[PDB]
Amino acid sequence: DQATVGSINLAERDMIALRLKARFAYVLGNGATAVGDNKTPVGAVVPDGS
Amino acid sequence: TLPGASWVSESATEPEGVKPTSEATWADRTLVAEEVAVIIPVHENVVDDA
Repeated sequence: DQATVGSINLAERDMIALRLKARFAYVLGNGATAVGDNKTPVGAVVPDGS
Repeated sequence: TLPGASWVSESATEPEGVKPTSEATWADRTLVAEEVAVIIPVHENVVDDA
């Protein structure tokens, strides 16, 4: 209710703004298995671009 | 001096959306003590004879 967000000074322009945030991480365990090294746990199904 | 208000519109980007700043003001009015005086000389014999 007081901040400047983008070019907008909220207090003077009589505006308010709901900031929202989250913090996320991702990892893939694409290591070795009993079968061998560098093994990928993901397969994909895709359309033809033609 | 008095402050002054304005009619304002609603806008994030245009100048007519910004609330005006203004100022009240005060000044000093002062008492300076100045002296008003007279001396009235008379002969001592005239005061004795009166």
